[PDB]
Amino acid sequence: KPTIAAVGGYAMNNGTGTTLYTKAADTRRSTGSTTHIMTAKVVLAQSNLNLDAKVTIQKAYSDYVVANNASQAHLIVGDKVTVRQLLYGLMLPSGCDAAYALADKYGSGSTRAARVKSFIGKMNTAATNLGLHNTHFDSFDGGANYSTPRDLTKIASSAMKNSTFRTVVKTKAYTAKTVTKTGSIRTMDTWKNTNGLLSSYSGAIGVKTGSGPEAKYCLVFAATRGGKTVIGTVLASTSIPARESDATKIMNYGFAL
Ligand SMILES: [Cl-]
Ligand code: NA
Repeated sequence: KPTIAAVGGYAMNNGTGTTLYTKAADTRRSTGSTTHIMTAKVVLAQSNLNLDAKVTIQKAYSDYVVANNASQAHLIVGDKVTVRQLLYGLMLPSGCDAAYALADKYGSGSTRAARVKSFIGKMNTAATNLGLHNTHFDSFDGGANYSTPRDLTKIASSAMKNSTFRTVVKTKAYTAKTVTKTGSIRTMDTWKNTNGLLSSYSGAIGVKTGSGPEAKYCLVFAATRGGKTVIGTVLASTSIPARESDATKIMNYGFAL
């Protein structure tokens, strides 16, 4: 059994559900940007989902990232961006502006505030339907926003059942071509997936990085080797390189078990 820096860790065989590794696997901690996983999951499960539906980037999404020093996809105010493009913006560069846009689009309500609240409600309902008990969301991008290595792994496993989600999280780079106010096509700066495992770990296929002042360095990981898929989560590691290493050790351990 490997030693990891993270104070929370968990891994299982995605196909069988069998646990492969645990470390305070059911201890509630802050999730940071790993919350984006649930946001993507909820969006992809919407009955009225249209990946090609366009959303206009509101001034509010931009002001929000600045006011909260949040990670962003650099969405330009006035631009028309599709739900698909927003999903890449959410999962690769950890775009909280993309998260805001998606919550605004799929939440139910007459105001942005009402729709954001409704969307967060859907996130909690989603956790409930998964039979989770140690997860609560109070945001769409990450004290009332917490989870555990086990719960987050279950959430990710559920999301991975969607082919679109799988396609997005295994993508290393994506360049969105958005529609300008004048109707022209803008080639945005390329988005790179913040998950270094995609390039450092052979067989890596997901899932999502996360960080925060309270959550520290987190990472939900997945990889396939020899027809076996290991999926897991590390919470509160000490650095970006440390979280990547923690995940690498856990997956290597899980594959060798
Ligand atoms: Cl991060
Ligand atoms: Na992140």
